[PDB]
Amino acid sequence: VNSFSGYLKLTDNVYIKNADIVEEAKKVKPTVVVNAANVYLKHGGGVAGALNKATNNAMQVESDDYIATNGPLKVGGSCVLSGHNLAKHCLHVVGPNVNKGEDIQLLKSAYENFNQHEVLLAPLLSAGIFGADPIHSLRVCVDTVRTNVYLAVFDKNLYDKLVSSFL
Ligand SMILES: O=C(NCc1c(C(=O)O)[nH]c2ccccc12)c1ccc2[nH]c(O)nc2c1
Repeated sequence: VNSFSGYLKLTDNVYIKNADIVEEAKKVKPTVVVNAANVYLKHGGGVAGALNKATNNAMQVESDDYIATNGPLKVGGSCVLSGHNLAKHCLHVVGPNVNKGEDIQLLKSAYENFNQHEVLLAPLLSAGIFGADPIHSLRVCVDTVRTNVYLAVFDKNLYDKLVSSFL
């Protein structure tokens, strides 16, 4: 038993809700919140900009030190950093950005990072300003992640479409 509430169950291990991931994280304080990161951990917009803003820019400060030490992530890769006031940990995961021409097949590799964590609160990778089809992202999620994932979908219209079209 965990503290996630109001989720619709899609499969044995995948759950979904129309919610702002920032507010969901603030209330649940999950062990892991996933950020929709880029390889530079520059948290300007989308989910990343919103999560970072909620940490009063502490996420960005920590991220800049990480990059200065380690260099950029790989597309499809991840790193574990602090969750600040939102979670114990933040798993920064880089899905391919279609608006940069990155290979969509890397979306499966991105979701594989979730399997290193028993339970996660996460957005749909490569959705929103990353330009991929969210219906496809949900399918890859369900077919790749084996650990327990609670997906927060900000837009109510998209949430309804994702549920109604789910196979
Ligand atoms: O951009 C937001 N969601 C779109 C999105 C999702 C998703 O929703 O599944 N996944 C992504 C991955 C990369 C880029 C964008 C997205 C968002 C989230 C919380 C907010 N809170 C607030 O005040 N504004 C917000 C905007």
